Amino acid sequence: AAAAAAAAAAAAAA
Amino acid sequence: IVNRNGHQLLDTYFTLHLCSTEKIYKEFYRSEVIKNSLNPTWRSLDFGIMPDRLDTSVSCFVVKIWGGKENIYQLLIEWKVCLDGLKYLGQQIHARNQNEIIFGLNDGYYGNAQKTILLQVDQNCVRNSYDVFSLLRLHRAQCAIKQTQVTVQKIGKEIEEKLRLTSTSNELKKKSECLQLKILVLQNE
Amino acid sequence: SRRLKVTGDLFDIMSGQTDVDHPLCEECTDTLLDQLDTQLNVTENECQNYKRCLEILEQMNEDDSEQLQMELKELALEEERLIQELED
Amino acid sequence: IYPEYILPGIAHLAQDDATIVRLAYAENIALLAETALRFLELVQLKNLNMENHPNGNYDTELQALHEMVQQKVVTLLSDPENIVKQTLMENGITRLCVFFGRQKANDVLLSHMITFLNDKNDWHLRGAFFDSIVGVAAYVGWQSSSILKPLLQQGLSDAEEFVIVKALYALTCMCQLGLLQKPHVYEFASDIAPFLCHPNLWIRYGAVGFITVVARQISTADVYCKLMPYLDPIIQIERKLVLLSVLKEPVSRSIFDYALRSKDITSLFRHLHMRQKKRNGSLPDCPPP
Repeated sequence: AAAAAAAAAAAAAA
Repeated sequence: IVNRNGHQLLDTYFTLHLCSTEKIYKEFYRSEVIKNSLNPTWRSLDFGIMPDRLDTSVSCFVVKIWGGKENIYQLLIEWKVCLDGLKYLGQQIHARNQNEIIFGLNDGYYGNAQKTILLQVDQNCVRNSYDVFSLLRLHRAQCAIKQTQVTVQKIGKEIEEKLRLTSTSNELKKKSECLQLKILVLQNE
Repeated sequence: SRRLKVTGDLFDIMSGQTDVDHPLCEECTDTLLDQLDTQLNVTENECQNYKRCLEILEQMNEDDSEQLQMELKELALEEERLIQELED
Repeated sequence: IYPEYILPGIAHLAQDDATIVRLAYAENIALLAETALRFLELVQLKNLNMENHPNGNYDTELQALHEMVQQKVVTLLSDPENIVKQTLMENGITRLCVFFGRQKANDVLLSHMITFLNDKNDWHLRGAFFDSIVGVAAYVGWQSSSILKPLLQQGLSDAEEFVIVKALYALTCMCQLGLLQKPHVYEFASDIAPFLCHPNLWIRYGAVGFITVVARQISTADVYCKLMPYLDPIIQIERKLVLLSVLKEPVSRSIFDYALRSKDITSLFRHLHMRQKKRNGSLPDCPPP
């Protein structure tokens, strides 16, 4: 599951 | 993920990509090819699906054999290699080894990942987010995958629903009597 | 490593096309494939309809019959008479 | 090597007149000619008995000449692949729109599984030539459409092949009482190992309702079909859905206990229906009434 959450978190971390 | 071709065989089954019994696992699998077990032969193991296009991307590898009908029925080579040596297009990497009989070990290099790579490229200079639409559509695709995982979890729970009752109940032999009865009437008549 | 930078320059100089297609086709070719994902989600919806149907039918099955252990007694009765019929 | 040139010459003599018996043995003793290559490889053992990774090691030198030897032997797969593709188009020895009836290919087809392992990996090429054969056999052949059986002796796990096979299954529900069994036994291969999951399950479902009609010629397939449920898919729910869809009698059990839920076949009204092969239209109009 973690990769989908990491996508969102990364889009936030950008 | 990775796509290629394995280019030999050793026993119908041989030692796995790894094991939790000494570190962590990687698939035990087999390609059935057979030959003599104390003097010369040089067989092969094959697939489209074994040399698949999906894969655990990389490892500093250990080569171990096993099995070999019953004449061999056991290991036959031990070897190691950091995998950059076996480059992805035409880029042969090779051995000769012989833990019980000689074999000139031949393997061919004839023909989340993307996400992590992109991060590195992003970090490599002064850069923007540009066409973030791409990320939106991707998260939607992630969601379709996540749905599927949840569906699998539902099926996981569904699997035990009837199994309790099925484990719970025997009537079984009840059927055979009525079956014999149906036959017997007709035969007798 | 290094030769991939030279191939980037070759894509720009000869093509122009190839290096500019890679980002665009990242969605564009993908879009062709996204239909399949969607269809399989449509498929997944149907799968759920069966899960849903079972999440009624199993419970209904339990609630409908709710009979067991009687069969052994009635079967023993049947057996002694049935074995008599086949013996006769 | 002399085999590898002798045999070519003699194979031309085989083009002069095709005495079939020789050819039938060929695919078998193809493995024995590969044993002639094993026997050559024994001299490779003797030749080895004459010789005495990340840094870019040198073990390749031990194998490399054997790679070129194998490239040579691949030529010796290819020249058969030439003679073979010529014979594969030559379903008869062909001239002026006539075939010297190498439908006898169907005979040698069983023996062929021995050599078929050898050339197979250009499954593209083999598949195309065989597909060209399938397309015509599907038209002309009934006797000669037995090719359907030996076909499963060729192995592929690519779902694409199973899909072309679903288009072939669409391309194939056929009349002769025997011609169904070649597929039955292909189906048996598929009931050892199911190849295409739920899409397969749907094609099978399409079959099952038609199978709810049966001559006793169909009754052999019932036993084969018990493998498909014997392979646990929670079997009982799908079994229930299909049981509703074919409830000729209410209940049964395992493969032998499949005998119980009977309802009647009829050679009789089907004989009347064959006489009515004369009339269609109105025949789709009377069913809704």
